[PDB]
Parts: sequence; structure tokens; C-alpha cells
Amino acid sequence: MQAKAVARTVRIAPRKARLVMDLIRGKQVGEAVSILNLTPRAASPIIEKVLKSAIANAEHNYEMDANNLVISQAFVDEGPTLKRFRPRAMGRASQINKRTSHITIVVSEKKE
Amino acid sequence: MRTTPMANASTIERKWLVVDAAGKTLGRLSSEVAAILRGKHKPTYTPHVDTGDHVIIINAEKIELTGKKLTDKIYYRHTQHPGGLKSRTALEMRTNYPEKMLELAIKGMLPKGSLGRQMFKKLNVYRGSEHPHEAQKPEVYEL
Amino acid sequence: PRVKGGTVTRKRRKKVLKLAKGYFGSKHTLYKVANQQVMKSGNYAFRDRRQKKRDFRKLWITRINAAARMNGLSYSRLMHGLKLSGIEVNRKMLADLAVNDLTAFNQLADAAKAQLN
Amino acid sequence: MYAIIKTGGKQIKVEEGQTVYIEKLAAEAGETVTFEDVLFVGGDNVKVGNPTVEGATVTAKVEKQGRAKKITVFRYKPKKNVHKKQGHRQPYTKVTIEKINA
Amino acid sequence: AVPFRRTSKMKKRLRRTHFKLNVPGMTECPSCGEMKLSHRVCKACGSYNGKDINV
RNA sequence: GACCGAUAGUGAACCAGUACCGUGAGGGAAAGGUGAAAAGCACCCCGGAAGGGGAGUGAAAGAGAUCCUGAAACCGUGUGCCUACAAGUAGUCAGAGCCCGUUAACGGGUGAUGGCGUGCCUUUUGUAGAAUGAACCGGCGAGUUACGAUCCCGUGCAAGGUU
RNA sequence: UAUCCUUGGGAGUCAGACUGCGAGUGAUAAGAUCCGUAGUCGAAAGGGAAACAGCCCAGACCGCCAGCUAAGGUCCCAAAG
RNA sequence: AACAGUGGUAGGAGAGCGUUCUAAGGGCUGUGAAGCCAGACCGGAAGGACUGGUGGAGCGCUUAGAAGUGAGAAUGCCGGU
Repeated sequence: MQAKAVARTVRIAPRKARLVMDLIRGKQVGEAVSILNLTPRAASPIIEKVLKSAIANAEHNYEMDANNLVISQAFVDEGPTLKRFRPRAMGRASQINKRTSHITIVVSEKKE
Repeated sequence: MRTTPMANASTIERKWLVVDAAGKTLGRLSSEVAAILRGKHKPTYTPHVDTGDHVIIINAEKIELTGKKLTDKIYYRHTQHPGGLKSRTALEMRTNYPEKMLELAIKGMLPKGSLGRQMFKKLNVYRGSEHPHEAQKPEVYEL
Repeated sequence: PRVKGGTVTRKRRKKVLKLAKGYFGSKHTLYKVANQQVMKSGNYAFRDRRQKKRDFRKLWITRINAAARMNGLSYSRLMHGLKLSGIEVNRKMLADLAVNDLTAFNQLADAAKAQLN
Repeated sequence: MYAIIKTGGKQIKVEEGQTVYIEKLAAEAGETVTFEDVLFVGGDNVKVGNPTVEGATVTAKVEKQGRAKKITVFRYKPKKNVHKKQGHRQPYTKVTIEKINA
Repeated sequence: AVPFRRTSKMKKRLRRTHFKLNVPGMTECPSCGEMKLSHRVCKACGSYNGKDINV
């Protein structure tokens, strides 16, 4: 059926993650994971991490096959937004947003 | 009722006819051609879905403006480049490129947005001999 | 004796956004701009009900006039000749019968010419 | 058969064996009405000129009264603030022809 | 000159898309069963004109 | 109590004259909800962790510790239709293809052509503006109450009404 | 009588704006200045004038794929000799 | 029945609708009330109401009287974005 995990509250922009997110969709798990592991990008090991736990959970806990999985679909949405002031010049202040976002992934079997 | 006999989008005419512009006054010829291109000729719907008649001229020769304005009706357009306003007189337009003063003279008499200029392009004209068509065996006609 | 708020206001609002539905994602997701679209759509409707009815005249006659010409006759003397032949216009609308049966329109065109000879 | 009938102040084209949207001139539910105000029979014959053909008389089986859906009417007057709304419902009747008696 | 409109989804998307992130030009190296870096030292068998380092 | 229900009712429902601000008296905020019962997840696995993922709990776990019902703006994912030769406050009217489908009118979905359409208030003679105001959505919010005066109109009495 | 008249209860408006007709100023530069009359716009659509508030046709309380018509046209766009 | 109709800003005049509340005659709801979203849903001129889904404990038709009684506008107001 499906292989599943989710990460909640993860410092990474929706915009930033969105790029990498679409690029792993429909892709063979075995290929996607390997790629991500060594890259100069920092969102790569994070989206990877969650993806690997989806595999992990699927096997160990409710029984699935990890040799049949691909990446069904995935998406990324902003979670809460925590505004913080950063003293901006001219007597002002700006609101930097240290984002905490919900990276969602639905792995699944499709080669079973 | 609330509707009436009308054209469908599967209604295709698109007949090809020989016509000449040689010895023709123009605006007598071009106007009546424009009518048929617009879909008016059919007993069925004129603008919503329509097919006109594509017409190919073989011989395009002398046009009559019946005065001194045959050789002195100066045409104009304003096209992007720093030279702007380019002008070409009737006398020299008749000598070379008489195609394009009969082409824009049936576009000027047609309304229509997108589709109208598409069907229009299938109309051709030439001063020598033009009709490679033989698939539809173009029927002779003169207005 | 204090008004409900919420729900009541959202009932009144829903009407506007429903009439303005199907447009964009800025023309009915935004209330104040949705308002503007409803004004247009309603006005358009009412004027065009009368505009369309006059346009049908300016449509059938265009078709007829061309067909008539392919039987050696012009619209002006067609219409006249029909009234001369029986005291019937027979509807310009219903002369759409030149599509359905060509034969009818042909003989009725000759019948028009008859009293004009 | 090609025929034409009077429906009050207008006329409608009518064949035979087909329903038609008509004005209510009284024609409710399952009844039978006729059009002796018929004025064309042919489509291969002519009956113009001849207002009212007496060689024919259409028979119709009344097939329900329907009602046209509401359609927005509105007056906005910009800079004057008017907001008069209406929706035009109005009933109408439907009949089905199936035999044009001679 | 500064924004005069809120900016619809259509405009914003036309801008931010037509281009998208792509994976590096990694090749699949069947001599270690994982991706390597094309014409660069592999991260699991050292492939780039000799193979001898599996780190 | 013909008082109000988390923007209402006192500045302040709640660990508020607190937080926060100026040298200073002083100015002066926001903030309700897991269950009926805590039984707030025994037991296990992966995530360095942050979290989840099975299982169990219980009526309910889309009640699982940041949670009542939780809209809308806002932002992603899947799907039907549609666009790479064109001219627009985006619809309206009318045809037309494709897809779908109504309990009933027998019906919805879309946009390929043709005609037509220049936001609202502010302010008027005229703003569609190159005049005034608005980032957007939601909720919130301005013709009042009392006592005289003058009319209204409903009734009881009416040469009587009234403490 | 979709007239006046009388009484009681609520008004709103005070550059109107624009055009024609008629009298006066410049014996008639000036979005120059005044009135008698009517019209329209104001406040009220649409038709014709390319569109072009106020000229000209005319007044929108609602659907009809019915017809006649005004100003204004009939070679095409812009229905139609 | 016949007969005529002018429905336009400022305003005048006539009826209704929803919202909260108190009242006396009545009635629904855990097998699903209030609130929430979709329906090619029906009935309105308009202001105005039905079924499925979610949700998980209260709700209301008539007859009357009362109001904090219906927002697209003053770099209006508060939260979200």
C-alpha cells in the first residue's frame, strides 16, 4: 500500500524545499536517496532523512517491501511562522521569519 | 423558439476558384470577395462557425482609379524603426508588389479578431500566373 | 438584546461570491473585487436580453439576402414581393427554411418576382 | 412535414413528432389541443400566399407545463448607488406534435 | 516604481517557474551499487582513473 | 438583573496596573477549551534528536499531550477541460468540440470563434482616470436615550377628564 | 379635475451644466458678458454622429429567434438597392 | 371585467424580510442539536430556506412586545496572511 512518515516543525522555507520536493517525485527510492546524501545543498539531507524513516517504519512495523517502493507524491507547506525582530537601520525593526515547516511525503509501492 | 438553423463546426466548404483582378476597378471586386470570406454567402450562420471560399488570382493587372489618382494614391504605414513613416506611391506599387495592395484591401474590408486573419492567409494573388492547385480543381469565375 | 454576529454576515456575503464564482483566484476570493463583478454580470445580462433579440434580425436578413441573390433577387424586393403575393411576411426568422429545404425558398423567391413584373 | 403555426403574436417552425417551447395560451398537463391557425403545410409544396391553410389542422398532445429558470436582472447606477435586483422566472408550456391531420 | 497590485497567482507563477532545480550529473556506478560523481572521484569505490578507495 | 459572553463586560475573565516604555510622577498590552471519567499513549520500532510509525486506551485519538466546533484569506498535491500568431476591470449573448451527468427545468464542466463591455466610493456639469481613500480576508463598528414643545394616529370618558 | 383652492407632517436645492430659438453689449477677439422661450442632461437607457453626457430619434416595470419604423443608410467592415 | 399608465440622484409615502432578546398555545435532538462545507436541490421580485458529508450537545415554527438589530468606504478598527 503505502510507506509513510512525516516531519513537522523543520527549519526550511516552503519555497526552498519546493524545488527539491518535486524533483524526487515519481522517482525510484534507491536512486533518490543516494543522490541527496552528498550534495552542497542543506535541505537535501533533511528531506532524505524523513524519506528513509518512511521506508524504515513501513517495513519493521506493519510489513511492506522496500524493493518495490517509489515516491508516490510529496508536498511542502509552511507550518507556523515565528516572527522575531532584527533591529533594522533607521530606528526601525523588521520581522525575520524563522520558518518551521511541514515536509509531507507519501512513499508507496508501485512496482509490487 | 430560442434557436434557428445554423452552421456546425463540421460544416466545411472551402472551395477554390480562379478569379482575376485584371481590368477590375477594385472595391467592386474586393468588397464582394470580403463578403464571402466573412461567411455571409451561406444560408447558415455567418460569424460563430463559418467557412468561406478561398480564392486564388492568376492575373492581377491594371486597376482603375479613373483620374490622375491611379499614379498618385500614396499609401502609408508607420512601422517600428527610427525612420518611421514609410510611403510608397500607387504607380510603383502597381509595377512591383501589386499583390500587397490587393491583399490589405480585403483585410481592410473584413472585421474579425483571431480566426479571421487565419482564414484570410489562404487567399493568394499574383500578377503572372498563380494556381498550383489541382486537388480541388479551381473553378473559373469572374465578378 | 445583542445581535448574533458571525454566521448572519457570512450568509449575506455568500450570495456575492457565488455570483462571482468561476472567474479567477482574485475575483471571488477577494470580497471587495467580487462585488464589482456582480454589478457587471447583472447589468450585462439585462441589456443583452434586448440587444440579442434585435441582433437576430441583423443576422437572418444577412443570410437570406445572400441566398436570394443566388436566384437573381435582392432582399428589399424579396420581402416586398412576399407581401404582394399573399399578405404574409411569413417571418424573416422562419425563412431559415432556406437551410432545411432549398426547394421551398427557390419557388417562393420566384413568387415574389411575379407581382413585380 | 414542414409546417408553421401561430403561437399568439409570433409563429414557430414545427415539423411533426417533436416537442416545442411555446407561450402559455392554456395547455396544462395531459390534454389535447389543436392548431387550426396553421398556415403552412409543404416543404415540397407552398401555402404562401395563403394565410391560414384549411387543408390542414395540426394536432398536439400537451406534454407538461415547465418554467424557465430565473435570470439576473439588475440596475447598478455608478455614483448614485442603486441596487434594484430581480430574477425573471415566469411559466411557459410545452406541447408535442405527432400528427398533422389533413 | 514599486508594486501597484497585490500580484495574482498567474503572474507570480509565470515568473518563479519555467526553470526548476535538477539533480547533479551523477552516474550510476554498478561497481559499488550507488551513485558516483561523473569524471570525479566516487564516494564509494574511488572511480576516476583507478579504483582503490571505498571511503 | 426582559446584564455581557474571551474584540463583548471594568485598563485588567487568565499568576495585570503584570508585561513593556521614559530620568521621572506616569503611560500601559495581548492571553478561555483533550476527555464525562487522565486512563494524558502499557508494549515496540525507526528518526543523532525534532518527530512520528504500528499497537493498546476509550463512545470519540481527523480527543495523543502546542489539543472543543474550527470558517475565510493564505499555500502546496492529484484529476476533467483549456491554451506556443496575439490585443484584455476577463464577463455577457450566441453558436461549437470534449468530458461528465440531473429528483424534477431535463442538466451541469470548459473555452475555441463573432458582436459588446474602460473598478468602486469621494465628488459632481463631468473621474474610466493623470483628483480623494483602501495589501487582503474574517470578525468589529457610528440615526441615541431621557424630559419639555408641537402634530399624528389607536382607544376610555365624554359636561366631563384627571389626583 | 394625471386642475386650481385651504390646512397639517417631512423635504431637498442655492457655481446648475449644456444646446437651439429671441433681444441687448463687443455696433460684435475672448470655455467675454446678460435676459424672454423651449429642450436635454442633471436624475434617465438605447438608435444615428468612428466613438465623442447634454444635436438628432427617443424615454428602459419583465421574457418572445414576432412585425412596422425614426434619425440615418443600403459595395465590404457597419444589418441593408 | 374593461381602461390608462412616467416607475429617475436628492427626498416623500407603503409594505415586508432576517438577527437578539422576554413572553404564553405548541414542537424537535445524541441512533447526531448549534456551528462548518458542497448539491445539476426547490420554492422569492428581493430581503429571505430543505439533503448528504464533517461535527459532537443542545435547538426552535406561530402570536405579541423590545433592541448593542444587517458595512464596500473618514493612511475606519482588531487578528490572520
